[PDB]
Amino acid sequence: VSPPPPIADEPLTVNTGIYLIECYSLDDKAETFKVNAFLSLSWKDRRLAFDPVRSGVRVKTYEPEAIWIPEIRFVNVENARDADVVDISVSPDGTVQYLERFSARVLSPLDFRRYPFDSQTLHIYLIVRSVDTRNIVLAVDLEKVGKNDDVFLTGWDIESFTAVVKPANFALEDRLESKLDYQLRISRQYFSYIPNIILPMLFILFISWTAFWSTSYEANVTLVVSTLIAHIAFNILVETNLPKTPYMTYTGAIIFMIYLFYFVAVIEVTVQHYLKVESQPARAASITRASRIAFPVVFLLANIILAFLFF
Amino acid sequence: VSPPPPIADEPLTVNTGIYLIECYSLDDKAETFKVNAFLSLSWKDRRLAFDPVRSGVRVKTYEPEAIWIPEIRFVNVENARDADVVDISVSPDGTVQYLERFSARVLSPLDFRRYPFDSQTLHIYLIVRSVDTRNIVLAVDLEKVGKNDDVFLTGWDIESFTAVVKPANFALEDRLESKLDYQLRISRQYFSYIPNIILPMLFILFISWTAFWSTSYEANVTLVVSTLIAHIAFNILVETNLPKTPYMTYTGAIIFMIYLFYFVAVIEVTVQHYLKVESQPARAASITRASRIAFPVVFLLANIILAFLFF
Amino acid sequence: VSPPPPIADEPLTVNTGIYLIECYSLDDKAETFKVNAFLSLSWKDRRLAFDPVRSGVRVKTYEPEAIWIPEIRFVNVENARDADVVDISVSPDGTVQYLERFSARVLSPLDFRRYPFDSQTLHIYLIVRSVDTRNIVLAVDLEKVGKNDDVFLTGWDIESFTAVVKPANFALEDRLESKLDYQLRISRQYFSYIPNIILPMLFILFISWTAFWSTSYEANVTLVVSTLIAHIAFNILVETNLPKTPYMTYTGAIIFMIYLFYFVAVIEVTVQHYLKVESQPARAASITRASRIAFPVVFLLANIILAFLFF
Amino acid sequence: VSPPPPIADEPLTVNTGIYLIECYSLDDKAETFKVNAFLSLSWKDRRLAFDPVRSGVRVKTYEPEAIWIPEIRFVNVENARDADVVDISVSPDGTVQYLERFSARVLSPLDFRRYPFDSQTLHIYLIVRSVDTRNIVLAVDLEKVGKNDDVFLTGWDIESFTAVVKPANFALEDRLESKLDYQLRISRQYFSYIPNIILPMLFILFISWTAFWSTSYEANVTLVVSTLIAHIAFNILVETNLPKTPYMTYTGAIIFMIYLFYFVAVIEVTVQHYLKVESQPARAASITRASRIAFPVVFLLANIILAFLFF
Amino acid sequence: VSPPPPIADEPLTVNTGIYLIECYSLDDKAETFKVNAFLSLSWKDRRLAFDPVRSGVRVKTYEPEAIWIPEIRFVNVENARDADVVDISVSPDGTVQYLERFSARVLSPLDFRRYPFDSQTLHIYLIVRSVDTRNIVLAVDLEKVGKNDDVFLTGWDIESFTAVVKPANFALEDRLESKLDYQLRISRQYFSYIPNIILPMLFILFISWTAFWSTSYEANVTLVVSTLIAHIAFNILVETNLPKTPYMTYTGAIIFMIYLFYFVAVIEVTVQHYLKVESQPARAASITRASRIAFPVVFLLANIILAFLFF
Ligand code: NA
Repeated sequence: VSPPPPIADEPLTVNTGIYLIECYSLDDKAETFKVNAFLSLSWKDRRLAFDPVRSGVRVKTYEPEAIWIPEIRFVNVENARDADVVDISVSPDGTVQYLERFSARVLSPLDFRRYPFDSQTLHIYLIVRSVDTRNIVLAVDLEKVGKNDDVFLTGWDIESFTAVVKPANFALEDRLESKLDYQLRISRQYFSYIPNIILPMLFILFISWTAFWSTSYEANVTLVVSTLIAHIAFNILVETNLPKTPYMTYTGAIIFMIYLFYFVAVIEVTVQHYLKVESQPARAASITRASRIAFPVVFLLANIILAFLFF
Repeated sequence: VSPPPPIADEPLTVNTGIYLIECYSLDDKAETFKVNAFLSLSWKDRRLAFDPVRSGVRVKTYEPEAIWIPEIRFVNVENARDADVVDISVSPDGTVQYLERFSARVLSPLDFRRYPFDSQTLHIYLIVRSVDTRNIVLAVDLEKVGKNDDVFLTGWDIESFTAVVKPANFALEDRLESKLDYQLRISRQYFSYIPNIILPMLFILFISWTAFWSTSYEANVTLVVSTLIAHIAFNILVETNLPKTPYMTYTGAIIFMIYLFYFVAVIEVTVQHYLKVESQPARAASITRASRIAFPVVFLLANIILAFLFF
Repeated sequence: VSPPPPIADEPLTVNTGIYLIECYSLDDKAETFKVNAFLSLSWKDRRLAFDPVRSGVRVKTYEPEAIWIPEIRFVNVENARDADVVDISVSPDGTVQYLERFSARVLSPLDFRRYPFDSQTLHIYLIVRSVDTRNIVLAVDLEKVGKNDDVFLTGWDIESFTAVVKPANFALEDRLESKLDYQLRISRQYFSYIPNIILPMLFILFISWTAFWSTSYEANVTLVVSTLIAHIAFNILVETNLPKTPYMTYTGAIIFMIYLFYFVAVIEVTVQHYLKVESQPARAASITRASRIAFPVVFLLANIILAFLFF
Repeated sequence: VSPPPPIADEPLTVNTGIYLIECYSLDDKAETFKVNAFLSLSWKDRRLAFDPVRSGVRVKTYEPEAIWIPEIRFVNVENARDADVVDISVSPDGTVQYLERFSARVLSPLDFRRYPFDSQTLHIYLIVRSVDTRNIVLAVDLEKVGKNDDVFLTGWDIESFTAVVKPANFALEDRLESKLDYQLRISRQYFSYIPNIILPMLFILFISWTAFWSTSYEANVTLVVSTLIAHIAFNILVETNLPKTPYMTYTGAIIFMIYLFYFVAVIEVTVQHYLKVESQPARAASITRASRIAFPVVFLLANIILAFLFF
Repeated sequence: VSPPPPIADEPLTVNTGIYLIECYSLDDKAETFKVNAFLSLSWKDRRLAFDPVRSGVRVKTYEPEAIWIPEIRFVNVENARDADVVDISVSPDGTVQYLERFSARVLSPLDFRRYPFDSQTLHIYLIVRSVDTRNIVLAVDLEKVGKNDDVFLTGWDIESFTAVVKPANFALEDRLESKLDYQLRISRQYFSYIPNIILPMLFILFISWTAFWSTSYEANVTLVVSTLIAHIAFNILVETNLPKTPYMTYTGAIIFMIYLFYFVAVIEVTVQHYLKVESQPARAASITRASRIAFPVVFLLANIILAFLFF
């Protein structure tokens, strides 16, 4: 088997169509997602053309090994795609209609800067290395690009599945390569984050600040320290569901900033006691009384500043 | 090999049948379950007709590669099917009796709204893409649809295994497709949740309320804060056995509501001390005396309201 | 290839031999165990018979594809058995001696009611679906059933490996099926449970009870609350090494009952302080003094009752 | 293909030799290790002999399927060997020189009695089942047995890789079997255990006892109970990196013995307070003054006794 | 198929080239990384030479099975090569241009001494075993060695991908072997370590030091102990993301040293109380006052010494 010769030198255009059957297993840490889909290919192989009058049949079916098929590969994949050829159909002019069912663990990086309120653009890259005889260019047949209505990605909202119609044609090891970009747009389902991490993390912080209505140093040490240990658990629980980013994340910023509120709360609690012992509970009172307004106002403003910077 | 030609203008009806051998590994987080089953197929291929007087035998056995077999695929599956052909048997009229033993990790979404008192409807979808020559329609032979009596799903009760007899016939990429729905109904075994999660969580919550019979602010802070940190452990332990749902769950609601009871108890405990110090233990007494009745009554009513809304 | 025709009506008896080479990876949560073993099969195929004086050789070797071999399958297996044919040997009368080396992750349910002092009966089920021409019945050749002396199952004691000699012959999808039961009896190695989970758990309970010799409410709260949280931590460590059973387990019973001892301890500790504050330390004294004897006696009796009910 | 006939009765001697390329993934819990190695085999097949004069070539290369190769299998392996034939070379007299590159997850039990100061002897067992025509005996060609200098096992020191030259010849299912033993000796790298588990543990114990110089009952509690819990988190961390042994381990012994020091230190702390309250701080003083010498002397002696018994 | 005969004595030079497509999954514990790449090979097989005048074509394409291909293998790999031949192209003089697309989990050891500020040199070793007829030597064609611009390794910075051009030629089991070294240089992205582990760990240590401004032994025990438990949680969280090194790491050093600061702070806190009780709060004051300056100065100096020794 050899590639179809050009009538004229014009390169072979392979019409590509992807149709997602099932979407699943999005790993934030590994920045991977698994997909179950149909891959449709179409090209002109005049060597396979036939007269529909004499041949009787208007369509001819073939086995993969029987005819020439372009080596279309996936760029960003981990597992060896579960390729199962479903159909090969030749028209009278020699237009091959290929369709295979595949599945692969795709490697698309994620941007966690606005996590868990982040949105992503997942990619599926199709590629074709041009052969010695003639060059191969990829094309998108938008008619065969889509996704099924049942398609769901657990804890995410599937917005779009589109294809960057103009392929990125480039040179590699002295040979032409045509790369295509299939983009799956998803937004995160941040609902479960609010009652499981955000609000409990806030309740522990507000419980910590009850130390500004207490004069008991012994009880204040308990109140601020306990809640701090409970904040360490929450910061750890969070960093385990995320990869080690070289940037600060929205949840990451808030969590880190809260460590400072605990640190300053411990300073206030210490000062109050030192002053009490130093027989000047008058200053101790005015510091504590200020902290009562300061801590919530600075926390409310700090969070506005963060949300402003992040969104 | 080519499909069996139609005497008439009718489509080929492929009679399906599934018989679950072993059911196992239901992953709540991934919304997957694994299954070990028999897949039985039957169609009429008149090209395979024989005379048992000449052929000698009354039934003829074949290898999968030897004869035409319809490309029946599973829609919602992760791993490639562990397909092992057990039997292919042709009758003199040309009725092929196919039977394969398979196993697959099926992707069926779960509804956790009433968890752990939830019930599910797991699905197995069979599909067949119609070929160029003639269309293919799926059918259910209820005689070969079932499950073995030993079939057990750890921590679940297997109610039914039925098949939506009318196949969903639809168009896809200019071709006819016949989809079938096999439904496995299961109810959760919530027994182990009561002494491991629910009762221990109520014990720690009731322990926290002993602070309504204590005047020791220092001991109260220990009681109310310690139990709250134990409650945080349960909230984390629970959310690890579940996926991040865009809705509130029954256990999720209760556990979140309990965070407010800890928050208000911390307020009461603070108030009591502030008033004690402010030399008015008279008001402090009446607040604590109310909180003794209030906390259990509001918790009892709140839970009735939740259970009402969820069931 | 076709099955061996019967001299008479009688079904073909296939002699089954199962022999364990290596036993490993028993998963309590998944109720699975992996096995490395030899599967020996023997049947009479008169079509393969030969004269030993004329053929010279007394025994003739064959390739699996060359001769007819009965489709013997495993019922309770997860991943397709790693079948490697070791030997096929035909005798002069036509007695085929088959031997394959396999490995599989077997699905046998476990009874955790007496955990970690439980014993199990693991099963390996062989099955054969009867063909159109003649029925197939399984048989146990006890001479080729066993296990190697090195065979060890980590954290378990291997008692027996026997076979239920009478096969369960039954109808399924209009065809005869002969099922065989290979039983591997194992008892748990509960030694490591005593100094790692049982004894540390009792020390924290007895430490909790030192509050019956303390009048310091603040120290008692710190005492009983600390140890309650350590017991929560053990209840969690235990439930992670076990599946969610719809029944109570021996360790499960004890651990749940202990929560009540902690709950009543907290009540006692509260009562003592309430009475102390109420200026009647006389009753407070008699309550703690009773609790001193009551708590250990009721715990000792309760455990006798549990052990009685469970064994 | 059939085995090489004997000139005489003599059994066929197959000369083995393993050469470890890469050693890795030693799982203590599963008692498995993975290996990447060369397997070299050599036997005399006179049917393959040739004259080096007329043939021209002094060596002839063959494909595995072309010539008879002895069924050499691994006994203690989990996943089917990644066998890749590298070379088959026949000499003029008919001496076949076989070499394959393999990789397997090997199952060799481990002895944790002296953990983490333990040493192991990992095994790789080669086996050959004798055929109907003639018996097969294994042999070690020490010239082709070894390991590469780069070979490293993470967290272990590779001492030796030797072979038990005399094969264990025995009967199994009426047939002769020749088993060979390849032994890989390794010693554990216990360095990381000292600053991460041993030393941090000794400190929470020394802190646990600063409660022998304090008369404050509350502080002692927190100080010895505190302190104690930290050692419950340390106990769980060690038992998660180890399987459930039916014997006591060195680290296991030490950790368990500390649970008694913590228990007796809580008794001492209770006694001191009871006596203080009972208005006899004179006895309370003499008990605590003794504790301060007793606890460290008994701990120092106890550890000597343990180390003596374990090494 | 047989190797290409030498014109002369000279050995066959195989020109290698690796091109990383996708780099991913770097496991610190397992010291492995996964790679998706192109492997290009080139050698002179004069048996395949042809005249470009009469043959018409410039280049001739071949199937892997049709022509002789050198057995190039990877040394340090865990996963079987996902070899997919993309192109085989013969020039008129007989220069074969081979190109395959592969993927493998590579085993390259990591040096954690400067962790998380460490840099690594990952290796990919190509090897070729010389055949009976003629020896094979590897060579680097630097033109086909590289990496794509999109290539990203999560939490790492990819510096270089170079090849040690001179192959390590050595003897093994009486045969010549040519080994090549492909080096991938990476530096760690330590950003996320600073607000998630380093800074929190320091806030808790400084919180512990507020006990040098407190006279409340009861409150001091809560402080130095609660913060010690937090420091255990951080040592645990850290040692779980790392393998058990036989050396001290930078983070490991700091963490261990901080234990001593907690231990000495507990001694100080004890001394202060003992002296207070011993009715000499004068010495207790001077110890506490020194400790105020001592602890931060000694910690600041100790860290300078560590950083000096480690970098
Ligand atoms: Na306390």
